[PDB]
Amino acid sequence: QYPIINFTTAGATVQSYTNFIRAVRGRLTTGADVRHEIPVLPNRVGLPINQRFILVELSNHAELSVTLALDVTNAYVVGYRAGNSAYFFHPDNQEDAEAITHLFTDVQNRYTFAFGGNYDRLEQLAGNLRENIELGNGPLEEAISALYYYSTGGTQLPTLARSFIICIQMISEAARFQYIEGEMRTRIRYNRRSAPDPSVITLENSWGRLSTAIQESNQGAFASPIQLQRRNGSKFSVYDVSILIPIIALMVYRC
Amino acid sequence: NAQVQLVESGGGLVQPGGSLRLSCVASEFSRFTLDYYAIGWFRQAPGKEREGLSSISSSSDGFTSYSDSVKGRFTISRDNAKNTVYLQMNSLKPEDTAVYYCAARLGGWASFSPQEYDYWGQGTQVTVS
Ligand SMILES: [Cl-]
Repeated sequence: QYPIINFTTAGATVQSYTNFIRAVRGRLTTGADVRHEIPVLPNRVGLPINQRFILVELSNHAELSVTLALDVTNAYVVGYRAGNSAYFFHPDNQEDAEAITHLFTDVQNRYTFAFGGNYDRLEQLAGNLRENIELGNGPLEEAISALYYYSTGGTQLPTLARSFIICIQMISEAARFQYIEGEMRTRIRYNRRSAPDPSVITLENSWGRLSTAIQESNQGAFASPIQLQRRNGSKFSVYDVSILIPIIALMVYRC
Repeated sequence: NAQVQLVESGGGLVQPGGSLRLSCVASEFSRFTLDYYAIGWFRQAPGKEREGLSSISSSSDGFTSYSDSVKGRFTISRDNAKNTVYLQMNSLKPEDTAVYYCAARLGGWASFSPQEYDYWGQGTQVTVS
């Protein structure tokens, strides 16, 4: 069925992770589809089921493994498989409902959470904001383990939510943003974990609005400014696709 | 499987202000060595329930966690050649008195939750007077 990109946190390097994110990006795109120089993800509408998802297999030094499912339209995690069991975030509608039934068809245990995978919800359940959750190879190593143990009852809900937040940001947000990909690279480089600062968070928050601004722009000029934050929380605006070329690697389809 | 036997030791009676060093020793011939494991340290008073104190992740970056109660007094550490993990309890005081436990999970993280480890030591009593 769907394509699989493999990644292991064990002895992971900057090159190791960079090849992984490139590979991941490569599988989302491309229809040679570029608006104002930023690649655009496939349009949800009319998309055949078999082009809908990509799988990401993750494993750690303990040889524990899980597989994440990402929607090619938003590059967001919709759920995961570990062994006999598969879990899914709550679908926003029946179209997305039906869609996810094509994932992990062999898995003998299927579960769909009552809650979605949006940050607001996951932060509540984790007992922490993205601000207070650390990222890096270590946090990811653990997240894999936490998901693996979830079906046997070895993982507390807050720990699971926390583990989702780690995966989404280190995989989805990383694929969406070369800028976020780079922040992760640094953590791996120095073999340290840290929580993301406002510059990462406001980007994540604004991915949809930037997608719109860019695709609906005039010759690259934003109809209206998008305000972001710097590391110290100071606000600034983006008026043009130009400055975002090196920043954002992908966009959800708009128009 | 992940089967491993945890034999702890190093507990006992101590004068207030004193210090002790606990040991989680993983017995030989488990498929994986102890460095593949997260090790939690818990303590339980008779009328009370299990409580997480210090923890160390399986993660390669050596992440450790400490409850507010023991922070700066207690230090968790590894000796891999001995397949062992140490807990150094300093500046000890009577309130610390309780039975202490070591706990492990393969590829685990640093948790204060008993549900989040799969394997336990037999426990060792600590008393400060
Ligand atoms: Cl649920």
